Amino acid sequence: KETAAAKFERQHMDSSTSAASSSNYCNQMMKSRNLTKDRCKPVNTFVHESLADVQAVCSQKNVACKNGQTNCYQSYSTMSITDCRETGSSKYPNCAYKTTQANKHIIVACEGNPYVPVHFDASV
Ligand SMILES: [Au+]
Repeated sequence: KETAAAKFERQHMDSSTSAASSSNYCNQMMKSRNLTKDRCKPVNTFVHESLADVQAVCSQKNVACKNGQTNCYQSYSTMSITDCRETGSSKYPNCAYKTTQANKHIIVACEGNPYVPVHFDASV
């Protein structure tokens, strides 16, 4: 079965300098990573940093998660990311997305032992 740590990687890690694709990056990625499979996942962020730099976030700035838990962590440096946000007219199984490139500080929830990222909470 898929670990929560592996799920975070499948859903969010795209180690590159920035978004590369042949066609709209979110439409392609959201699909290739299985995020359009049982529903159009409505919002999702990919991170173009090494796994190691992202994992390191778990021992950086502790912040409250959006859901009230306290195991969220904010990166000290900005990271290169891409937000995928589903369009108005997008409708499962015909998922379509707006692609927005950014450099922001990322916030993840970390869990387990090893204590690694498992959810993407926000960017700031
Ligand atoms: Au996630």
